[PDB]
Amino acid sequence: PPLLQLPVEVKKTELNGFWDTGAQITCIPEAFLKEEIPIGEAQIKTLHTKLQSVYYLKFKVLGRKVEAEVTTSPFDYVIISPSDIPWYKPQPLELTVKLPVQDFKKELINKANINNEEKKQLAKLLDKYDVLWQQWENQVGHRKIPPHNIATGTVAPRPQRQYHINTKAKPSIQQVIDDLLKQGVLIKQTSVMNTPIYPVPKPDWRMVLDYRAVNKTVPLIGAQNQHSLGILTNLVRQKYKSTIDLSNGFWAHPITKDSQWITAFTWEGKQHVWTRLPQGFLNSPALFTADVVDLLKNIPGISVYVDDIYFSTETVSEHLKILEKVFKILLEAGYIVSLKKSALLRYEVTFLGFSITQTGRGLTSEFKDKIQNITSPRTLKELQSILGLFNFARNFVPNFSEIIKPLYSLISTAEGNNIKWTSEHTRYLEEIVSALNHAGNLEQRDNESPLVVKLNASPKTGYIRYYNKGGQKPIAYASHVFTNTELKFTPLEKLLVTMHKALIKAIDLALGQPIEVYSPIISMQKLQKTPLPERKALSTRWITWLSYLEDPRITFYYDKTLPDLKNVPETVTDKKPKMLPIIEYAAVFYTNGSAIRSPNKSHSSGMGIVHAVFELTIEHQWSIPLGDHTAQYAEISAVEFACKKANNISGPVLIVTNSDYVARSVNEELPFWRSNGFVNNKKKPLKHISKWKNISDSLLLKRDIIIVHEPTSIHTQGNNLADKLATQGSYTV
RNA sequence: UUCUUGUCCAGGAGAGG
DNA sequence: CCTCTCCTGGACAAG
Repeated sequence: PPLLQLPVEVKKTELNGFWDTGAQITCIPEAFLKEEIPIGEAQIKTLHTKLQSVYYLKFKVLGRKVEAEVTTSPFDYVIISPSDIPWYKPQPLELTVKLPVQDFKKELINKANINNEEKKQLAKLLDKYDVLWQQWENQVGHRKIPPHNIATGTVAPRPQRQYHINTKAKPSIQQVIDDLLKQGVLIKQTSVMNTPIYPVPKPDWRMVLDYRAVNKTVPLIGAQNQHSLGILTNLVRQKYKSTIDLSNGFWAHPITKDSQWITAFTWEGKQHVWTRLPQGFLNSPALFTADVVDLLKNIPGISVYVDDIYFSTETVSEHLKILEKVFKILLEAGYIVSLKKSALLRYEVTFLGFSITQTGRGLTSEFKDKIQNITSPRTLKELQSILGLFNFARNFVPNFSEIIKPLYSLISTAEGNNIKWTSEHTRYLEEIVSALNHAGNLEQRDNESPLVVKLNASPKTGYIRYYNKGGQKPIAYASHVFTNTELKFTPLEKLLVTMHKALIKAIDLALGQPIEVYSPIISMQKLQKTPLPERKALSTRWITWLSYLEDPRITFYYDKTLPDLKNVPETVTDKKPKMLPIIEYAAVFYTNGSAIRSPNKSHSSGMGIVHAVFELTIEHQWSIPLGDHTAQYAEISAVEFACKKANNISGPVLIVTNSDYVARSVNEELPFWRSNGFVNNKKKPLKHISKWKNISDSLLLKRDIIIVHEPTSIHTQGNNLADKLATQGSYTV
């Protein structure tokens, strides 16, 4: 049914003709009828339908003489009406492997979310446009446009040598190469330029065209390319929605004969060039996208990314009429639709890697399933893949840059191909995964309301929120942690750094609407002449913010409702520090004490600490008197002594007492004691407060110190040793 | 980095306090 | 010992 392309010769020149069932009269390029007398003028139905001069011409079609009425055309190919050659019978195209298009049709009607009476109407619609759907693997369409001149550079790239590639990919690529040859997309032709080719393994391979040398010479097309975050916010969220997929839209757009030389590549000795734009060329995405947005530009409320088309309506009848209208445009143009990659009439549909629901835009269930079954990384490539996968939800949850900063910092400390992974990093990953599992759907931007941003900043991170004026649910989130440069900023300066990032994404989300900024800033006019001593940044950062005030469309306010995060300190950590194996600690400290009754005196106490590095080795040992002091005082001074010695050694260190009280109190209350001025439950000064202060500050200077006490074990041997030393100290008095 | 969108890395070259 | 600028060469995700 998708017919075939047949050759045609006009004025003793070979050309390519397409048998068009919809064309009433045949058309020929303009450069061929310039020296001929027109019969007259007739209305010709195009997509732009103004009359052109009609002619009468004779030419050879497949070696057969024909005579017919013709009109001018800007194309480089010939269009042939079926009426003019009634002798010709259409021959269906033959490729390598056929698609279960009938099965694709049934999958789309079954997973369609309508009543049975509406399914019958849509089923007849799908059967009617059977020519539109891709019925063969690697099938390509024929877009009715003037070919693209892509060799628009003023200099040529150097030919590139081609290396050998894997043998198993070679026959998998040969199946698609032959398919593109039989459709006329690839022709075996030599050229001055040649580009390398390498294969990427498919999950079942694939072919990539390294076009770096070519792209370094071709200028950017004037058509800008859409941003994924912008089209997802600016789309309409109706109940009945559908997404259509154009299969190989790149290979449906022809290119001019004078530009095909640049698309050459050597495969198995022979050299091939492209009749249509290839994937990997610089401007090929922009021309495809710009073309498809132009056809459905008249159709309202419809987003479109590369090879996917999305729209939505509230009436199922309205949705059915749009599909017919869209299918007509795609068939008249020359595109083909992949049914296995498209979804129609679904309350919930996955568009651009995200699920569009009634509730709002949301993550894919398959994406959430992929998150949970993620192992801990082992190499740099593994970690990079994990980070890139996780990034999809940066706009979905605030504090994303906060919670992911350590992993991004771990990639910088990583050398070679191995990254230093710890048991604290895996707990971070499970926390990341759980936070992503507890995600929430966002709202969609509307063109009527002016965009409003709400931003607030802690001394460590700035937080951004995107809403609509009077809206409840936010459109997106944004977070940015301050760098080492930005952390030394004044809090006023940190708020402006946060506003900077908010305004770039706001411009992408503005949609030609005024922007309102809610922030803890009290005024902006006074910020223009801020005195220099209050500035901790340089002139450059201050100039960009001053430049933002000159924009009248945006306006700023002071939202006192915002939480005060500028002066709040970090809360007490409740996570228990995981312990490394005893061979991984730089040194291990065992501390002990003693109390002995003494002759009008209470005690004769002593201290006992040992320096041990790991087998186990006694590096240093200490035994000293303390005099008239309680047993608990000797223990606290013992673990204090080890904290100072631990401060001297680099790397994680482990300290153990034989007193559960000191170890338990240190882990459970030393942070609270640090803040409340070292007072007890009765709001009274602790005993040994000066000793607690020294332990406190030694714990802050070296935060990888782990205090714990467990006391027959491995630590029992040295606990007994340190206990022996405490007695000897006590006696020397 | 085939290319698009997005988040990052490194190298080099310099200039400023 | 910082900070900022602009050029080049790269990494990952899924389209």
